[PDB]
Parts: sequence; C-alpha cells; structure tokens
Amino acid sequence: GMTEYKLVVVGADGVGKSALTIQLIQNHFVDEYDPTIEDSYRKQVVIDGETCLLDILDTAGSAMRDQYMRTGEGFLCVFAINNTKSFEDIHHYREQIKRVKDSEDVPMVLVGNKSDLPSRTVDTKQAQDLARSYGIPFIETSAKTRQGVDDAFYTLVREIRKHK
Ligand SMILES: Cn1cnc(Cn2ccc3ccc(CNCc4[nH]c5ccccc5c4[C@H]4NC(=O)c5ccc(O)cc54)cc32)c1
Ligand SMILES: Nc1nc2c(ncn2[C@@H]2O[C@H](COP(=O)(O)OP(=O)(O)O)[C@@H](O)[C@H]2O)c(=O)[nH]1
Ligand SMILES: [Mg+2]
Repeated sequence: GMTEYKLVVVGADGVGKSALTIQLIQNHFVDEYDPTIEDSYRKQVVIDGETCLLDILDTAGSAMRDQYMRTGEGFLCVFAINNTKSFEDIHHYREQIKRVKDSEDVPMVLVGNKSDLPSRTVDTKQAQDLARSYGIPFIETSAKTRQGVDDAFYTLVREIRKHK
C-alpha cells in the first residue's frame, strides 16, 4: 500500500541541504534564484514493494526546531567535504535530535556533500569513523552531478523502515 515518511534535512548553512533536495525533487542544480523552492517537498517512489510518500523538510542551519525534530522520522545529517566546521557540527545535530526525540534509535544517514569539488578537507575515513560510532550509513554526495543523491534519501527511508 502507501506509507508516508517524514524526512528532515539538517546541517550547517551552505553545505547543500537545499541543493540536494532540489536535485532529488526537480532534477536540476541551479546557482541563481530558483522559483521551485517551497516550504516542504514531496516525492512518491516504490521501495520493497511499498509506495513510499517522502515528505521532506529542508531546514536552516527553538520551539519550531523541537517540533520538526519530534515530528521527523528520519534525519539526513549533511556536511560539506570541503568544510571542516560543518563536519564538526554533525555530532551536535545528532545529540540534539536524540535529546529532543528522547530516543536512542533515531533513523539517520550521514551525508558528505560537494563530492564533485577538489578542495576536500574532511576525508572519507573521518566521516566513516563518526558514522560507525552511531551505527548509521555514510554516503558521499554531489547535488551538482547527482552522485549518491538518490542513494542518500532512499537509504534514509530504508533506515526508517527497519526502525519501524
Ligand atoms: C511549515 N510547512 C511545511 N510545509 C508546508 C506546506 N503545507 C501547508 C499545509 C500542509 C499540509 C501538509 C504538508 C506535508 N508535511 C509538511 C512537513 N514535512 C515534514 C517533514 C519532517 C518534519 C516536519 C514536516 C512537516 C510539517 N508538519 C509538521 O507537523 C511540522 C512541524 C514543524 C515544522 O517545521 C514543519 C512541519 C505540508 C503542508 C508548511
Ligand atoms: N559544487 C557544489 N556546489 C554545491 C553542492 N551543493 C550545494 N552547492 C552550492 O553551495 C551553496 C550552498 O548550497 P545550499 O543548497 O543553499 O546550502 P544549504 O544552506 O545547506 O541549503 C550554493 O552555491 C550551492 O549551489 C554540491 O554538491 N557541489
Ligand atoms: Mg538551504
């Protein structure tokens, strides 16, 4: 049948949360003003024979934050591979989400975005080590080339499906 999955994309300003979401929904990467930007996004796909209705919230980097964290079922934790501070922020997002949801098992996927860029300051191994501490998948993405974009969102749905 049909099941909705509320996904929340979190991470520092400028890592590419909006660009990743727009690549998945609108199949484009644009540097200028984009009129397709909206309050939340929707995409229907089939995963494991179930019609999955992805309902995605693209956030900014407290009452509203707590409400979207409690409402959200899965979290895409995004950093940019050429921005060490955005990677350092990840553990703070993870602890904040766990504290707000009062849960030890929160579906999450760690996303290392801007993989198309040559200016890499966070190695793949560093991100894999942080992800293994949480027992969550780590996926390298590029909203520009689409590398790993589909994988990041559907792996998060699969993590929610396993949790449920
Ligand atoms: C705030 N906002 C987001 N989209 C709209 C557009 N919109 C207008 C009516 C209308 C009805 C239905 C939906 C689908 N769900 C939107 C959505 N996707 C999420 C994915 C993950 C976590 C939270 C959401 C939500 C919001 N729902 C909530 O309870 C909530 C609480 C706090 C929020 O900051 C946002 C939401 C859009 C709607 C408004
Ligand atoms: N080269 C490259 N630029 C990206 C990528 N994702 C986002 N950007 C750019 O980085 C800037 C910030 O992106 P944005 O989606 O607004 O980040 P957000 O603040 O996390 O929502 C913009 O100039 C984007 O075009 C990516 O994968 N590769
Ligand atoms: Mg944005």
